[PDB]
Amino acid sequence: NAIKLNGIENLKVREIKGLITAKILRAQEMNIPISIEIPDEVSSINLNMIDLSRSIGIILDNAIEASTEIDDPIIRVAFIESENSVTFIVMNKCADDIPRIHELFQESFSLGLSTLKEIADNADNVLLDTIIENGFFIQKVEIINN
Amino acid sequence: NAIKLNGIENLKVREIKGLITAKILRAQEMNIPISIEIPDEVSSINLNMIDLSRSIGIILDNAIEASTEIDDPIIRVAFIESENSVTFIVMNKCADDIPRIHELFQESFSLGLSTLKEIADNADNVLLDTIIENGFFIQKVEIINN
Repeated sequence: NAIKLNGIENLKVREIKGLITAKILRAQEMNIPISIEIPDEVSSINLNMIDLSRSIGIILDNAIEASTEIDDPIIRVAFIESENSVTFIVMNKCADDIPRIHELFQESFSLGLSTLKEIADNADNVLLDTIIENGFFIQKVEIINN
Repeated sequence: NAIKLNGIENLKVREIKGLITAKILRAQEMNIPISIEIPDEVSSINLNMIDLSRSIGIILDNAIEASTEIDDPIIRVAFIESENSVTFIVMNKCADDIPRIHELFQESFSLGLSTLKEIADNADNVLLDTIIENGFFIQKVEIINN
């Protein structure tokens, strides 16, 4: 195993805990090191449980799937509290394997990234970003409080 | 879609709700009808969140995977409250496709059924059963209160 715990107790949205636990253990089943970083307390997220669960599941599954052909994989998972939002961020090491990320897009839009996009498009408080940066694939959902 | 809701509001263990929701929607993504039956209120289960989440995830994934080659699939999911226990039951239609169930066992023991067995073996209040009956594969975890 390799699981780094960095504020797990700060996640106080109970309904997604089992989901996150299950995905983290799946990552481990497949020998992918995983980091969970929650710097501040997160006691509510302004997105309904259905879309929040689905988005978290898809994003973590994307990161796991994208990490299986990688030599020295790692997944970082974060929930970041801002003044007016909560951001869920997952990064996986893709190194130079851009084709793997392209494959993700190909499959989803030829129900992973497409479901995710549909949730974000239908919710005015939800911003979705996808970024390749410094050898990591980054999936980011910011969920605005107002 | 096809999701039959039969006591969803009776599940009051919040920590596994997102997990169950995510798996149900995955089943739907793959065009598998799903029934959720919770006849009585379930406000606690005497198994820690880690093993409970993992077991639910594995069992639902098993049922989904075992349903993909089936002509007219269906998954039934139940939480049953007894005097001294809670039973989590998942049934999927396997019809005559016993080889598919055999494949499940082959793969797990050559981390699905094996992880599940390990959880049950290590917990004296946890009983695991696996049954092929009337064209359904039935996975059953009874979790004793005492």
